[PDB]
Amino acid sequence: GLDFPEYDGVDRVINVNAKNYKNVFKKYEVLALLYHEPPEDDKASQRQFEMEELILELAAQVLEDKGVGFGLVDSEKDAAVAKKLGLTEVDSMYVFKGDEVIEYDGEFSADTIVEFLLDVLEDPVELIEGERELQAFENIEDEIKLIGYFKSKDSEHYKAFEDAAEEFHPYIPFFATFDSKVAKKLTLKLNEIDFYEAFMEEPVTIPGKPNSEEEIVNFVEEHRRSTLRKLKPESMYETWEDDMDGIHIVAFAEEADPDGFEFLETLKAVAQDNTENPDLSIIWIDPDDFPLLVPYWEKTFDIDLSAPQIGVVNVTDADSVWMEMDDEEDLPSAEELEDWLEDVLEG
Amino acid sequence: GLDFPEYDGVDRVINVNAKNYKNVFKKYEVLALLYHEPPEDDKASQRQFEMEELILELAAQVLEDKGVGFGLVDSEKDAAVAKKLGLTEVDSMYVFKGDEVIEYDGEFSADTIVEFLLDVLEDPVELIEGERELQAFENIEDEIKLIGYFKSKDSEHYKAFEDAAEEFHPYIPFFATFDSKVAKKLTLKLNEIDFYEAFMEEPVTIPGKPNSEEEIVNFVEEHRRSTLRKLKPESMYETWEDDMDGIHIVAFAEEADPDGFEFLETLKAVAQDNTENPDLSIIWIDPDDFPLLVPYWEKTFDIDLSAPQIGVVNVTDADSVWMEMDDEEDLPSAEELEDWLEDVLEG
Ligand SMILES: [Ca+2]
Ligand SMILES: [Ca+2]
Ligand SMILES: [Ca+2]
Ligand SMILES: [Ca+2]
Repeated sequence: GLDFPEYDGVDRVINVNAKNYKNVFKKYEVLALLYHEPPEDDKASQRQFEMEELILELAAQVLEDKGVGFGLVDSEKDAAVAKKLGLTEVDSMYVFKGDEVIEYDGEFSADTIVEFLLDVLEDPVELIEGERELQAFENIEDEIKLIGYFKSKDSEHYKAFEDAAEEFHPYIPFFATFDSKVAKKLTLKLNEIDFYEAFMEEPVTIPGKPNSEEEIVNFVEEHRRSTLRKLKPESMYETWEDDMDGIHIVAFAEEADPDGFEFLETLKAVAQDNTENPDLSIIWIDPDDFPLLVPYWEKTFDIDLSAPQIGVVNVTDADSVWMEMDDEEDLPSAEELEDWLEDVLEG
Repeated sequence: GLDFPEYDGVDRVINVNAKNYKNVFKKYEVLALLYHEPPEDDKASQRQFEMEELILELAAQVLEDKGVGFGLVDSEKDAAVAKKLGLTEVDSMYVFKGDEVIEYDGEFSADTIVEFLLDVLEDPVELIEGERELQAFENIEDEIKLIGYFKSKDSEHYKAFEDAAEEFHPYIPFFATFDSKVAKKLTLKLNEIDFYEAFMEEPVTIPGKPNSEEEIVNFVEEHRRSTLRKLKPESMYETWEDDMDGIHIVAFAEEADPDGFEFLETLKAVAQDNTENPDLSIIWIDPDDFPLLVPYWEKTFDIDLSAPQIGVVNVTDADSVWMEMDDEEDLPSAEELEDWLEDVLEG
């Protein structure tokens, strides 16, 4: 209360080993384990890990009362514990809530770790009982949204829905309603599951009742990638891996600046036209959400980010081309984007 | 380019002393100096500073090509250099661009340090030559905006305006136009300076030409505090110090959630009514902008932050009272806020 919140220097991150990993597991609600190889002998690698340890130490302090634990499993000194716990990807964070395990693959900053783990602490299903709560659903525009209308929470169909909610927690939100009155506002019947793709006004309905736990999974697996995706720090690396033939379409637009405000809606219209093109993965990167990568992007691509930008980035060749633009000239329309997209299939 | 941006472990922060501080100064465009007392003998204080050093080390890596340097002046081993450089506030960061010196007093995270220093690297005066650029000015709603219409940049009146711009760089933005056509869109004559208070639609004009360098300062000094202020990480501590008789009015509203979207406009109307009340400092805190302080606020005040909240916080007594609210019930209007403000002057 009165104590101002600062990093107190108290070590909290647990050196997991074969003796305590059980006690540690049965101790915290959610346990975050960083599976790391031993840092090299040199002073620089020691400092890279020195920061990783601290970034976790700051998160361990923030989520102490919230029942979130942090541990470091050494790929060699704790090789046994990692084998049993199913720890494969070295230099990566695994998150354990109940039985489902999460291979965290976002940015490793104390900000993003905590927000992600806070979103892990809540329930997978987020119920709606009011219009003020139903208005929030209608505002979701930046990621994959899912809605399921059930008669009751105790019903068996909704019991397989929460089980199908844990497999994607918390990267894509799963909502559920038990009101028939809102079921008509969403064109959703009883046990009818609607699917909202990211940045898509008109949704896509899923097969009628019944829907098994295995059923709900396989549809998202086919539609996890939206035509347009916002780059989020909690998953910026899994998103960047998911490209089309080593080719990403990337849009630099600040959601706040008016130049970018129309640039996002000009962009979202392009994906509305070519959503029948599964080979089209375009990624919107809010520069206000990645302030540490701004000077590196401006230098790698020779651009100014104060002005919105768009181009094609080759992941395989590590090459990029960027639409030259004039700030005084009018912001190019969606026709000028696909006309410039004609120079994408030329090579 | 191809190298993925990670903290490389290379130490960059300079141990400033009496031998190199001149060479260091004449080396970087902007030099950030952390004036710190020597950490205590114990292992916890050593780790608190261990993180402070790293948070700077990450910023030194990001702004290396951008000509930004970082240094640690020890209040005892570099006591001479601190005396000459005018370093008074211990455990605080000083920023040196040219001759004006900045006592940085925001949050000490690598995110905020870099954005602040990037805003330091640009010019104090941000010129407008287009409508796309003039539309950005009209979108500024969260802080103090200033506009000055001059005939030419080479003019003497605009030369004292850039000199009056450095004294407030970069906490409040100073714009300047040389177009007479936009001067009519802002009700601003030749050498007429208009002042936009934060969250205030109708601005307030400043005395006509001439305006000295000393003149521009003293008006902002009287009007630096807006009736309503957004809590920004780059200055969250200077803002929290600036209270009214140990009393802050604080609003917890997420700018994205629809519940908070109307809660901010309900709030901004209240300040529009009582802007003639200089004793009224209310602070809006975007919970999406301070993710590390969320579990501490929810515990200190016994609230849920998913729902917007407002109350009165006593800085002197370290006490607070919060408007009890129902999520199903309608979001209280601006009349219910001042009616609940009646219970502020009762004690
Ligand atoms: Ca171990
Ligand atoms: Ca699609
Ligand atoms: Ca020294
Ligand atoms: Ca005022």
